[PDB]
Amino acid sequence: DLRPLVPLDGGRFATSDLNDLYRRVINRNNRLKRLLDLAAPDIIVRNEKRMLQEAVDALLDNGRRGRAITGSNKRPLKSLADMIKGLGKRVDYSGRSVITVGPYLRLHQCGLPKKMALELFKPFIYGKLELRGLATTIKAAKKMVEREEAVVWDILDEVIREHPVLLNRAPTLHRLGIQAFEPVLIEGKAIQLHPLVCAAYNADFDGDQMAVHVPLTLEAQLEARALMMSTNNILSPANGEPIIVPSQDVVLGLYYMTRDCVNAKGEGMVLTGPKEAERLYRSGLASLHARVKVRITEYEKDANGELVAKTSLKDTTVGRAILWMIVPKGLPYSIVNQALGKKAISKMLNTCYRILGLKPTVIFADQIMYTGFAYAARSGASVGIDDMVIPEKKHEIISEAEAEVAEIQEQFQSGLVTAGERYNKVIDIWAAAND
Amino acid sequence: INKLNRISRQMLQEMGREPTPEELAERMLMPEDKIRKVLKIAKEPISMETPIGDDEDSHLGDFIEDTTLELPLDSATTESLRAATHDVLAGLTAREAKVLRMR
Amino acid sequence: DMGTTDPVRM
Amino acid sequence: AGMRGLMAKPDGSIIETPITANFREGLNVLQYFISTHGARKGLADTALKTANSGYLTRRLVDVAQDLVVTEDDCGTHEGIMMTPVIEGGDVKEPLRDRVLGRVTAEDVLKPGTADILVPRNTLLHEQWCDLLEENSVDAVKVRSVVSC
Amino acid sequence: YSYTEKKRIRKDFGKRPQVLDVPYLLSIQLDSFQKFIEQDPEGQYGLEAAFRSVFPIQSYSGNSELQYVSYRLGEPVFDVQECQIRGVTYSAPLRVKLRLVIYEREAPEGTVKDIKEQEVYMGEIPLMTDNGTFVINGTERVIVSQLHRSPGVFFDSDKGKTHSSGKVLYNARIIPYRGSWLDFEFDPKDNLFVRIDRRRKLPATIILRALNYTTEQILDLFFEKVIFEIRDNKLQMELVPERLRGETASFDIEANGKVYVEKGRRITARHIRQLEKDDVKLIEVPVEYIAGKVVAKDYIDESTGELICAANMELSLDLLAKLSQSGHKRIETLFTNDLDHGPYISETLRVDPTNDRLSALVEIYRMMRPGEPPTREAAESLFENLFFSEDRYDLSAVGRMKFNRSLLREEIEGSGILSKDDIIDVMKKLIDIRNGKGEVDDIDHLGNRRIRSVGEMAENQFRVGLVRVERAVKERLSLGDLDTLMPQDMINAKPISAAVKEFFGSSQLSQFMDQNNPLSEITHKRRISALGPGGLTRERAGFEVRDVHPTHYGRVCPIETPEGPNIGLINSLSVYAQTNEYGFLETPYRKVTDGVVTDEIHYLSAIEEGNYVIAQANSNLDEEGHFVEDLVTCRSKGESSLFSRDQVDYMDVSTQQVVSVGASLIPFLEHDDANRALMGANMQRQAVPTLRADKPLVGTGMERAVAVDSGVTAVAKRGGVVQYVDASRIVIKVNEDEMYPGEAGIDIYNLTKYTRSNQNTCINQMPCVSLGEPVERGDVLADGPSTDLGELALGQNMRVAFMPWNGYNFEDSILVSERVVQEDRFTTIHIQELACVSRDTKLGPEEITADIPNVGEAALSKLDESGIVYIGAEVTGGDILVGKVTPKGETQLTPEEKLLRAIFGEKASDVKDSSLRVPNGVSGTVIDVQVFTRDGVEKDKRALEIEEMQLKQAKKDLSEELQILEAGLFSRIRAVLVAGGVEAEKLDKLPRDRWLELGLTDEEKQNQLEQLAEQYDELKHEFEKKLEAKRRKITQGDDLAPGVLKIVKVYLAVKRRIQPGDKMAGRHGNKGVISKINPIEDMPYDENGTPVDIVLNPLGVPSRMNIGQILETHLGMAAKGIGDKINAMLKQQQEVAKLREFIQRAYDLGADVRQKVDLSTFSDEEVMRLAENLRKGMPIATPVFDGAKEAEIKELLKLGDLPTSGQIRLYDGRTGEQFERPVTVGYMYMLKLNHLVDDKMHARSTGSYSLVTQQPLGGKAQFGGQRFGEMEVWALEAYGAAYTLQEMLTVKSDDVNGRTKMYKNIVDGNHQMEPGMPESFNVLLKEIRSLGINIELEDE
Ligand SMILES: [Mg+2]
Ligand SMILES: [Zn+2]
Repeated sequence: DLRPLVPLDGGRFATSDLNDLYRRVINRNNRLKRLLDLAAPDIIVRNEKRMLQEAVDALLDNGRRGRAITGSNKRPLKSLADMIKGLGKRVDYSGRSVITVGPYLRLHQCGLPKKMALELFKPFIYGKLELRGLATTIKAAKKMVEREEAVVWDILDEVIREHPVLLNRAPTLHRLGIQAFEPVLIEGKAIQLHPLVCAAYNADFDGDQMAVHVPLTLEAQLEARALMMSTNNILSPANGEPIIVPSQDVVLGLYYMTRDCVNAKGEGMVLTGPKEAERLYRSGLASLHARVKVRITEYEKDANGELVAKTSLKDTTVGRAILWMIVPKGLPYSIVNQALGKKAISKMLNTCYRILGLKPTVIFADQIMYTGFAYAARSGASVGIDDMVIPEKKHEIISEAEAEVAEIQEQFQSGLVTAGERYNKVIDIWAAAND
Repeated sequence: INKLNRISRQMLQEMGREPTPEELAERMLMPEDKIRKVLKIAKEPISMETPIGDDEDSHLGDFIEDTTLELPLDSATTESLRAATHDVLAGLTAREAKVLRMR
Repeated sequence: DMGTTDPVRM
Repeated sequence: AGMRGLMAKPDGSIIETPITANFREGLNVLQYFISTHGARKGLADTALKTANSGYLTRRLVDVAQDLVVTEDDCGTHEGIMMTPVIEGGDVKEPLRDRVLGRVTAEDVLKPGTADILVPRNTLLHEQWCDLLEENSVDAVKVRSVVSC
Repeated sequence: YSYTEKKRIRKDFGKRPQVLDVPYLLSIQLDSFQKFIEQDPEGQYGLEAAFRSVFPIQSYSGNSELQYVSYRLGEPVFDVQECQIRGVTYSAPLRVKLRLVIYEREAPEGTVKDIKEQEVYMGEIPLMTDNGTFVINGTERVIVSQLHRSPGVFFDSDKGKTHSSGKVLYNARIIPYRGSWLDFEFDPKDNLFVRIDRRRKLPATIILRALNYTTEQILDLFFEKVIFEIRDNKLQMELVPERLRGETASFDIEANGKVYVEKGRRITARHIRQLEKDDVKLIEVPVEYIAGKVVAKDYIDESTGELICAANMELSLDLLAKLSQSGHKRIETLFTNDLDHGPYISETLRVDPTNDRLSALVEIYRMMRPGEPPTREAAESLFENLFFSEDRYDLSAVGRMKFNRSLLREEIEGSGILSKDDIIDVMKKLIDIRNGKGEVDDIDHLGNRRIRSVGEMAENQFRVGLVRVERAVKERLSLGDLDTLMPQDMINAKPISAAVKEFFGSSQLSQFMDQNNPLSEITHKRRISALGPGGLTRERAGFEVRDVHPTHYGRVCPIETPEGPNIGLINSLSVYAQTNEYGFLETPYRKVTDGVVTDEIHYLSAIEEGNYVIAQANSNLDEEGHFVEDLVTCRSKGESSLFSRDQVDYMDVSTQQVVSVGASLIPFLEHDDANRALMGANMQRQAVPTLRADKPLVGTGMERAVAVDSGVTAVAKRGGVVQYVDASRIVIKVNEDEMYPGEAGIDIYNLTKYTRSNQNTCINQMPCVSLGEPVERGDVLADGPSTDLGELALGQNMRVAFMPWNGYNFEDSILVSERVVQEDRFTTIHIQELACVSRDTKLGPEEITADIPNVGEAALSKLDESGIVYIGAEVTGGDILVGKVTPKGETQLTPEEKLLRAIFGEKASDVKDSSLRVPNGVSGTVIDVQVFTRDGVEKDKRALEIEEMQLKQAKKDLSEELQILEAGLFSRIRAVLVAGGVEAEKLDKLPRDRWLELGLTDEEKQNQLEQLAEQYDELKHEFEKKLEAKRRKITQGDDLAPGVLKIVKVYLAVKRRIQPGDKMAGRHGNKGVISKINPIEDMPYDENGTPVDIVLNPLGVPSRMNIGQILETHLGMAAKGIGDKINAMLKQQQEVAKLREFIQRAYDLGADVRQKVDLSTFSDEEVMRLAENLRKGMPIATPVFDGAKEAEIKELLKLGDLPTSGQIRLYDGRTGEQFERPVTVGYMYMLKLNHLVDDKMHARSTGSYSLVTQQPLGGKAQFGGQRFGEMEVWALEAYGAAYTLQEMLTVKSDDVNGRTKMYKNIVDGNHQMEPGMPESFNVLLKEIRSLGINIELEDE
């Protein structure tokens, strides 16, 4: 059965080529027995032993002899060596999708549309439907679950509860190609995701396809919760610094939210805390960056595990005193004070993780993503064609570096310099004018 | 087979178009329904590695599926039916259970 | 692998 | 905004007359035809690095997968010698980002020294590494894999 | 242009006029297949030139010669629509006409006795539908062109990789057109070689040895001579004064008693000039000055009768004393200089182990065949056959012209075989390119590269079929007797119809047509492959044939190419480039004598550019043709320079001829990067048509020819007046002067309604005129799929507004509000096909009965009594379509189930139904049902009803076709005979049948009346004959594959909306997955109240430089501003004068353009059409590389009343806020691609299985599973996981009992697993124990 003769559709057949090879060797053996019993002359039985030798050594390894090729097609046939000399072992409980963004869920719950979630958890649903008391057997369960009554979505939402799945992208490169999640059922046809984690897959959103598997047993579920869920890999295995740096839009929002203009509306007054700073921004009275003295209260744990307090009057903007309402008690005020680009926002997460632990870093990450999106929305930073100002010095500088090259050309035409030195003068002149 | 090859090659060129599988009978006196069988016999089988470039290099030999396994919701069905009739036959007397279990 | 035998002729 | 540099020609050394226009104004026909060759060269170059990295990870995995971290103490003393790297000029990677995380082997001591500063067999996290950076120790001794 | 572009005049920017209009874009395919089959009484492109190269065949003096006279094609027995419905090849018979004559005894040209002829059938040739698409098996196909190296000679430098010291070697190469190659090369030992094709290498002069050239004439032909004369006084020598140039001075020079050069000083041009001054002729040398020189002539002895010194000897003073002891005083020797004349043939003759012709022929015969014993006759036959006969070596006329070009002869017509003045010229040019004069060529210069499209490939396959027939007929002709045979027994029909049909059907170089757009057909019909039989394959390239080489300018487009695995290989043609006589690409130009400038175009090949200077199209001429700038940017040989205002001989035609077809339609291309312009030119070719395509607002202007030529619009053939429009047909009545003398009637167009295309898209047509409106030749009469009013239109324009909104457009996502999916702007229609077969099983055939076991009445409501679904039944996903039951025996039931079946009841006799059903997800509407059947089974009621309806439709169409045409015929007869002979009301009192009896006195229109009468008579005959043929074509059976009974088909017709995952993208380079579909209130309005529909991402512009889309957004906004101003002006009916003045001021617009049109020649009922059609925004246009500026966008912004900077203030819609920092709104165009989320979502829970190894694999219309390779096993072993890895490749995939043993545990309620053993390891033991090795599993 390893070398079958399975019938195709409608009379024609299909076979592996070992049938023709074994038929050749059996034929030539039988013929040599017939010729050796009748006592023929010697040249005939010598040719017989030689061509039987060729047949056996073409059956054991075809490719180091005359390459015995089949009739009716000029492709060379294969034998046992090329069934060991040789990508994938295909898997049940699979699926694939297109991905979208969905920035309203936390960093450990990807979505799942309903239909893949019903075509993947069908044995769990069959078992719990026949165990609850809404059915007689699995035949009645199969009759119930496919015409889609309205009392199977609750059983699906009770077996989804904390059962992990395993997202995965196709050209897997490094160790964070296989993370693990906990699904939230949702309408639609595309797998949702998170806008932070897509800095680690090297995955754009222009139509790249991910894959969902399912772990089945009990040791597998507990292992995929303890060792590889998506909130115990926030330290890249190459270096120290975390791989959850914000990527595209939220860094622009948190760059616009901590700056300092020279004169904005309502600049000069003195507030009484971060809550009244937020309430003076939302009342449409003072704008979002104007230098204004506020007070703060840091919290320090430089003692033997004890949180000591402090208070002062510091000199900041309204934007940083709005951003201060998110940082937990551990960090000092030397973090939210600067211009807050990208290196600073990697360093803020790094020092929070190296001081407090894991769960303040998780909650700090999700809160910083939500504030980044809300103020990138209410800023409205866009580009028009009247923002790329070409200088007022293009014509004169191009005129100077066009006159000097023509001077060097007429110096070469009179035979005072040579070709290589002229060619190394012109490159020098142009590559200075560029800078 | 060789006779139906030779008179097909001799018939194809003078009447013009193609041998229909019933007018090819009447040059002989065959019973008009054996020619389909003797034409279905006369074809050599397909080698199972003529490749098909389906976004990669693959073969005809792995797309050809299986016909003899039974689906697992038949084994689950019979595994339920075993305990079901064992339960419904545990309520009778000894004589009826013995006559049914050996009948 | 570095760093007259055909049965029709004979 | 400015001029877009100097684009190559297929032998490698560059054309003497560069493109003097930018994208907000109009690239005309000759400067566009010089730019398209460099664009096609770059985009065909970034389609072989993938297969080359795949081959390198293939060989470097098949030579080095048999290790498993299997005891809690080997019991030797020697190791390698750490120092801030110098590429003939100002420094490129200082001692703090090189010694961070690996277990010291012998005692670490000052010039006049008076005593031992850090103990013999301790792991170096940020408190001990700040203690190494403040008192300005030159070279630390440390245990490595190839000496195990 | 009478009423097409008098409707919706496209406003045109751009400042340079053009002389040459765009040619017919599909000229290549049509002219090549027009020359493949045509009657021309000579050779040159025909099938004539294929039959005159095998025929005549004469036997081996058997006195029976076969010859050929003529041939003739036939009529196709099916037209294209019925042939595509059925499935057969659109065919044509090819009936050649041979002739057999027999010669007689003892007479070469004796009078023959046997003259005969009989037409022999052979094969087919598939003809060509008139858009350029073959049809082979029900699917439209296109054959792509090819481009490979030219036959003829060229050399090659090949520096670098050999020996790493600068020791280069120039190898010539003679590549012929059919046969075997030929080589010449060098080596670091500097000795010439000779090499027949790729077998093994041999020393050089063996060909001249075996080809009857001895040593005397070869050393005569290569080198020169100089005279040594020992005239009985001490070694005199007559000397040529240039020979000293390169001669280091080695003796003292004096003659005629005049000293010239002292010894030790190299002789300079002064003393060479003195030698040419006084003509000094006789110089004395030292006696051993022939110490390295060799004499030329054979030298015999004086009286003794021996040999002293022949040619090619090491001439020394001992042999010189043997020489001049007899009286040899005139000696001729060779000339030698190491930098002028290298004698490499001398040393390779010194290492030559052959000396004569027979030994060289045995050497060649032993070389090119291994292990063989030689014979003189066989070696002579082989060497005189392989290089000179006209059946195994055919260097064609193209190679002849190139061979005469690259060796500086003059004549261009010659022989097809190479004689003995070509091998010596190749060796002469090789020696000269080694010594310095004349240098090397290269490849991909496009003067060494050609194009052969269809005709040459079909001719070559027809030739191979011809020689396979002719070998057999020559071998059978030998035993042929006098006359009992006719020439239709010996020549069969199978190999030709195997060869040409397999070549059109399944080769590498004939692929399916991407037919889902007007654009993608016309860019797939003209491509340039470089793969396939005869060129480099997919991995032999290297980065010197993939790259742009700058004679690619204007003949092959640079900025468009498929990307990924084979880049730089499948580039496409320019817009104006043509094909020359031989097959080299060639572009147009304009002749400038400086004249003023001349206006005659002049075509120009690949190499004739390389000696001229050529000016630039982007350089202004001023006022009837003078140049104005005193230095104009030009090019001479690939280099751009600055020349004078004279001496430039050629100027470029117009500024479009660098780009492709599908890449000259991206507007504002002059700003984008080449990378994203490449992505745009690859992403316009995948745009699925929508329900009602509109127009592009900022187009290009090269759109009209692209919509007209790739024929999907029924273009009018004779202009006139429309009679009767309908949803299906169109009747157009011709005028008087464009009419034939008879047969006038009316023209008639039938239109293709709903049909599937090749990619499951939906193609229909609609008429675009009204009753009583004139047309002209070249107008449109039918819009296509994605066509509107003659122009090409793919997507729908809608209001983008760049602002990053709440994170829902994070990386590249878009955000479409619900106004789009409510107003149905992107709704598309698909047409699926579902078949089901009815085979012949062993235990009994299968029926189509509509009574199935194991179902009730819930599914069988939508079935009729015969068993196939209705027309109209809107079926969901999972209902019955065609009931099909199969018989089955050998039941073999069980225990306790048979105990159960001994109580209630039982069924039998018709088991598992393989009746097809609609695959899951579809929600169709079954529009058509077709039933084929095999001849010899009495069909049921549904087939008979289908046949009756088709018969009624055919009779109806032919009756109305002869009912409306004779109406115009009778109106023509009456309107003719009333002129000159009018009767008052005698027209309408006697009937039409007794109307044609009233004749006339002798006039031309009397003969016209008689001609029209006989035309009506012959139409009356042909109607009945055509209906007889039509019913015979309908009522018969069909042919089928062996083992079927009847196929029943259905055509579903889905309608698809736009859901989170349909990939949308603009034109020039910004893809996006659509992300969330918002309600209408939440979108950010502006101050007037209009919402805005799509919110892109403004972080994608300064990273990948495509600055063009911001500027396109501004200009589109200005066009819609002018549109809504004219809409507010027309909403109250005021006048026509305000519209006249306002539209004239809209069309004038400042700077000097070429678009002065309004205000005089237009009527009053034309402005009310043009202002009816411009309320949705005035179109703008832009030539590509000469586009708009900034001031013109500012002007057309100010002609409305909008803010001029471009950016408006834009409120929010959730909180009533104002956005600070105002943002950019506008109007860009958007396609809708086909990578749909209902074509990629997939799942699998438990399905089918394979056979040889039991992996999962779905083949019952269920998905498989995503394969688990080895990079994911490393990325899962890198963790601590091993339970999940053991589970994912031992239980879920490849175990035979373990997976059922686990499925029962899951369905009962105890999660666990058992390991087992995998099937790949359990099959590797048998496939390794079937060798002689042993392998076991020993210990406990
Ligand atoms: Mg991508
Ligand atoms: Zn150790």
